[PDB]
Amino acid sequence: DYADNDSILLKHGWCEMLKGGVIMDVKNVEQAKIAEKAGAIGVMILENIPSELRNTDGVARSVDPLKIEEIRKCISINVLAKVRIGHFVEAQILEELKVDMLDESEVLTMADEYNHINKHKFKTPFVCGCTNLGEALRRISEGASMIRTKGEAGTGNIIEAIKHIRTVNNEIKYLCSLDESEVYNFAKKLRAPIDLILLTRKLKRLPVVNFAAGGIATPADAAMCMQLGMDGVFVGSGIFESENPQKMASSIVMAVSNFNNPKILLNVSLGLGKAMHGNTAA
Amino acid sequence: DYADNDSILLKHGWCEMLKGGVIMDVKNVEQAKIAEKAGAIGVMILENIPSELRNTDGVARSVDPLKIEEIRKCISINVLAKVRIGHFVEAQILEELKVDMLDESEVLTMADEYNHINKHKFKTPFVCGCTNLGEALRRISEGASMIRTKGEAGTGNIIEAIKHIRTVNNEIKYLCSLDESEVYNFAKKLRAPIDLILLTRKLKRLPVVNFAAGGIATPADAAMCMQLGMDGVFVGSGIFESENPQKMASSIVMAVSNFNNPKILLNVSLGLGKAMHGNTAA
Amino acid sequence: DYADNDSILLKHGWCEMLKGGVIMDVKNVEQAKIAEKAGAIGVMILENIPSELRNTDGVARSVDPLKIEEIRKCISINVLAKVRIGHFVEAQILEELKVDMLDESEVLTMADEYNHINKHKFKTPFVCGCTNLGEALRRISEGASMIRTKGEAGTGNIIEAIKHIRTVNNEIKYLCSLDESEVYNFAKKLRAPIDLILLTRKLKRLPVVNFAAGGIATPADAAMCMQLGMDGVFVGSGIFESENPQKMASSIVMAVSNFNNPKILLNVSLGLGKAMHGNTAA
Amino acid sequence: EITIGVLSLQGDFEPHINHFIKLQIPSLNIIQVRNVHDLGLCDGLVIPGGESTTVRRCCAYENDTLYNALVHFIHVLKKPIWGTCAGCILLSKNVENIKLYSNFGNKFSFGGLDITICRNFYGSQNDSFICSLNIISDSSAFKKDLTAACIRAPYIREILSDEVKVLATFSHESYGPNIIAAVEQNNCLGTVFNPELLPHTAFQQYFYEKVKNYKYS
Amino acid sequence: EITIGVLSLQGDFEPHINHFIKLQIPSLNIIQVRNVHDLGLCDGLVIPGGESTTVRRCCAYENDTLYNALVHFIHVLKKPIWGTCAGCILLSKNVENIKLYSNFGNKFSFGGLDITICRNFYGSQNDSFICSLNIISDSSAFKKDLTAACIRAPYIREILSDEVKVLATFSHESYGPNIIAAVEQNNCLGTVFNPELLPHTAFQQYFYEKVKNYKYS
Amino acid sequence: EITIGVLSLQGDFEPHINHFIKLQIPSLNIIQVRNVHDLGLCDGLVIPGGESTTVRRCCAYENDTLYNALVHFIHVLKKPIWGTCAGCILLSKNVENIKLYSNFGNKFSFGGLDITICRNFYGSQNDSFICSLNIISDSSAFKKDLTAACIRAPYIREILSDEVKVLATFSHESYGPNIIAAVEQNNCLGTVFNPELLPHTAFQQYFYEKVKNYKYS
Repeated sequence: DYADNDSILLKHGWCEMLKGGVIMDVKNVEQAKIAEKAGAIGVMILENIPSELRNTDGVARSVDPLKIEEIRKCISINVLAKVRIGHFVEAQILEELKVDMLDESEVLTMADEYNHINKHKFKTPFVCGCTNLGEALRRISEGASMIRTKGEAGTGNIIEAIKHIRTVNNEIKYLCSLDESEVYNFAKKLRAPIDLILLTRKLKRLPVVNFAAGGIATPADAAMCMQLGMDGVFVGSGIFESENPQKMASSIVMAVSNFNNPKILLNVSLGLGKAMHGNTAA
Repeated sequence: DYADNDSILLKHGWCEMLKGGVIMDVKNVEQAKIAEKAGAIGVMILENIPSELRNTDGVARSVDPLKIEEIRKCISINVLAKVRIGHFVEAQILEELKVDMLDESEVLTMADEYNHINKHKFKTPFVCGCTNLGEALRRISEGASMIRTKGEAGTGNIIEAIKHIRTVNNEIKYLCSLDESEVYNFAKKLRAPIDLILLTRKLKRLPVVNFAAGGIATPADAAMCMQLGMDGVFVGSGIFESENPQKMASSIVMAVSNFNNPKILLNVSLGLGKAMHGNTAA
Repeated sequence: DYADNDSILLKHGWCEMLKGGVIMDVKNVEQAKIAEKAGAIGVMILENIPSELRNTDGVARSVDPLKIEEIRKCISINVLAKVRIGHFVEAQILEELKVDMLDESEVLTMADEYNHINKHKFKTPFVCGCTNLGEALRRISEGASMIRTKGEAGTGNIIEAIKHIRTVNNEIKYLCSLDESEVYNFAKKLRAPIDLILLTRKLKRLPVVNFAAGGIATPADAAMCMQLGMDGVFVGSGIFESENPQKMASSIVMAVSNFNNPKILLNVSLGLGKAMHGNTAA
Repeated sequence: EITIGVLSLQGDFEPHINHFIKLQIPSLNIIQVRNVHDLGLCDGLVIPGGESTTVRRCCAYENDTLYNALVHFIHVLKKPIWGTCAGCILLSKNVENIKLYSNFGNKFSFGGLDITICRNFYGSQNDSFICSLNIISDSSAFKKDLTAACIRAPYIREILSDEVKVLATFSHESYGPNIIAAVEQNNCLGTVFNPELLPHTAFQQYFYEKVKNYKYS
Repeated sequence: EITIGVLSLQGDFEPHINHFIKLQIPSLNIIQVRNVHDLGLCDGLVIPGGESTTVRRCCAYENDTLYNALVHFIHVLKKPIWGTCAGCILLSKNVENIKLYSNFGNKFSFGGLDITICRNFYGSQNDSFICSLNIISDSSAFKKDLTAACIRAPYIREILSDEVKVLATFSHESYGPNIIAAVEQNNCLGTVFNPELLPHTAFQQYFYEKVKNYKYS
Repeated sequence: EITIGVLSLQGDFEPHINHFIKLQIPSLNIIQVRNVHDLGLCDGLVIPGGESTTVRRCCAYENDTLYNALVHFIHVLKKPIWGTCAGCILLSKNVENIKLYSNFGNKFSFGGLDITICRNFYGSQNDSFICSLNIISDSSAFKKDLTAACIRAPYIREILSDEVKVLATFSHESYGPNIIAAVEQNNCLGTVFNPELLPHTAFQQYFYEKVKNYKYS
């Protein structure tokens, strides 16, 4: 059980494996297989809902463990699951199930409006969402081993993701500039711990693996996030709501692995089919 | 030079000596002598201004070192001085002068409206002011070795001091109650470092010496602060603007040393003379 | 006449001479002599007014050239004068008088509320005031060869000066961090020219000599500005309204020349006398 | 000038890269390898840890262009290659064994180590351990009882040739005694652990020396 | 039942108190002493470190009531007393020497140690050091090269009687050799260092044993 | 290792410093000189351009400590010194001449160049010009018709010794022909122009070679 011995140095070590990867959101075994086939380093398991249910506002909870077990035994890549913010019992349950990583996710319905899960209490590493550096550092403070941008989940619109990436990127390079005296007031402004601010300063980057997430819909979108210094990418609807999920899934992986090579980016974008329709309603 | 080796453990050690004591604000040698005579563990040296200058709004700076040297060689108790908030060069100068403690004070004119002095960079211990726990912990984070309430300087009115004492007292006992999960969000609310919050939790009190200051005008006032759990007291105008500074100075010391003994408190309050006129204009 | 051949490279060259210097504001020959004696690299000539006139709100204009000529022939250090903002004819007049540098000053009464002087049209170099990077770059764009902070003129309070120094310092190091794409929107935000922003980026600092000004009242104040990366210092009332102008003038120069040596800063602060009374009325 | 490449289309390299830079060897350059051009600049190559059903896929682009180049690099040019975690699996003759994951699988391995290997047989990812090991070499690197980062690692079930030298083994109290941790076969080095996750740089130094010798050939 | 009091009218005691509680001795009770009533319950007394021109003043109330009770305690009753930093100064015959600070000064000291002492002769408060010491006793407490907390401490300049036993010395590379750290004279123990600031409890134990012996008398 | 110092108590140095760094000479270290300790590390010293009634004052602290050290450095140790604009004035025998500015003036100059010099005789600061010069040396540095930054410069009115070598002159159409721009006398070099304000590094290179030779002595 719990971290902050060097099982941490251990968790961090494990997360580094994910650098350069694409994690994909899957609703069933067929989708998992497509993801494995495309070169995904991992899948993130989602609740399987029909479109008619989608209209309603149902409470979105962590998935039935049996459905996770069912999908995991038909693939050999990494398996991740979601829990509700502040829902430490959902986490306890999935810890016992030996899942590879947990996402304390804002896409599910909040369980506790003030407190996030105390993530040090788990051996399973957590990923958390952020839109800015303070938020990111508070999640790491709480025990997150990995961070992602929030972006705008399910819209197929990259714009929020980009903003969040640039916001964190700037604050980090700026923080790195300030003098030793100035760092204190800045810590208070970000409402973040001075220790982790000093560590970000010494590392010249975010102290944990950092993925883009939310709104990625084309290979171009994916590569753009990588060119802006991200360690990797979560993709969901952009694949499985496209015209050709399999081809789209594969091209996104290729693009992430070759994000600096325009000729490959072009090549894997040819005859891709229609991307996810999406929604531009903020 | 700088702390956070165990010269710290050293600074803290040095400050503990002050527990139970009264530090007194002095403008000249005569005042220093009265203070020494009365049992003061230390004097804090102030700029010597006439009443006519008091009307104006002159910039209040750290005192001329020569005036400090002049007073220090006529007494053997501790000698403290004030610097402007964020004025690290005034601090560097008094460090070289071998003063016993510095007060980064809000009673002087601010030199830097965003940043306080980085106090770790000095071997001289600092005292700083606060009105609440977050503020207190941010000062300690910056390297303060001792804390005082701000109170309401120069008014002879105890009310603000009392409020600040209670505010800190509560937040501390409360913090000590919360569960391990809840401490994080609370840290963010106080805009304070989680490390020092956990340390306050483990010590069951403020992690450094903590004195009352501002508005103390009678022995009664002094004892009250002590009965509320303070480690000691700064007094200024309440003594030297009273009818009988010497007698008042001595009675305040006696009260602080005997703050739980009503019979002594009575005895040292008899025939005291008029207390400082004061001002009830918030 | 006019610049932007390489008489510029010439003006810049001339201003570099001032680095490490103190320029002092003088009202008469006696004051000029004191300034020369103290080690000042230059004096800035001010209108000679009595205290009674000071109450009133008289229009403050450039000084009578004859008064400049009178002071200049009794000293051999640099001689500077002030003109009203946008008053290009006052500048034309002093250009013909062969003054060493002009200060287009906000301390004099504005002559044009929209436009500053087009300073390229002169062979005499200009200094201008700023409180932030955009403002600084717009002045340089207009032809300023040197920049100073505005601070708070005549108050003896360093606080505003410090703020302005830090504001410019940050924006500069930050600008230096951004990616090539982001620089454009930032230029628009500072309302400053992209060319000079890119040049600030390439130089890693302000593209011209940069002095602190306004509110400097002790050696400590002066050194503090230098420790924050300024090239030098303007001083006025802090000297000539102090108890001992000559000694204060000399100590300020020593401090600026030795701003990193606490032992000298201490030494030149001993027995200095009373600093300027000042005013804390924002 | 010695150039070692680290395959970077995915996996954990900026460590591996970092861990080679930790050697502080003046003559050594490290580069990322993501295409055949990069590969051509390499004196030796590291194929790091990460997914394999991922690493292999990455090499599959443009009709197996990189795959083919790697096979040629390993088997024709005989340049030194170090396959760690996933890379160890991709150097193996037998891979154990692709129930569904099979796609072009037979060509799946680059080859180079005549061994049979078992995709992480250890539970999941919240069981991965650590280790101390033993070494059957005279190389100066290998010193006192070293450490490893055996994390959800693969299992070497069979040695299939006398050419294969068992370089390092360890004994665990839950996996048996004499578990094979490191093998070497000609111009190929294979490790089942994560060398980049412990502070020491022994295996990085060893591989460097291998690449250095390869040249002087 | 042994009761040791710690004078608490100001100085650092809840340490001294804590440090006696660390002894974990079942028989031992520690109390604060602030008045003559408290003092009457004590088998032995500690006079801790802090200001002295403060501790003495605190004793001065109600026409030197506590001061007088303390002098009687030390000199008539001959009860064991331990003066540390400021307390050490207050047990000394000669105090060096009260240029301005003189008020009722001749009565300033409680007396008990026939020594001449110098109010903190070491610079200020940002120089105070630490030490290791030597000991001329057979007591079980005192063991291997111990440590101290000599913080802005006083200096024992003269020993004025053969009755005074030099209990502990130390050698510094800035104050000379054989600096007197601890003295004992009858029912009085005096130390210039801060015993409460280091983890070990040797001097606390020693003083406990003294108080214990004092009763069995 | 050659260390050249640049007097930095005020004037324009981070240029001079920059301009020596532009030489890109591996053996060369540049330091700021603000005190006698710094001066003691120097193989040669540059006294830059700026005010003099300033530079001299800066050297006047602690009863002319630095001044005296500089005089000793120039005249006893005979170490190479390069006085440019203000520094050229401060190396001069005669300085022309301190009507009011006189304070301790006779001691004002460090000495080293037996010349009479005139504090900027050219109008003010909005007339300072530029130049091309001539050179009477065989040193490799000095090449084609070089350039200068004669800015509100001083005027060398008299050469007072045959020991003084006129190193460089120029002809202006408003100051006459054969204006003395550069002089050298033993271990002293003096220039009236600003070498740091043009892109070329000829005089920096020349002074470097002087310092280099001084050592091999």
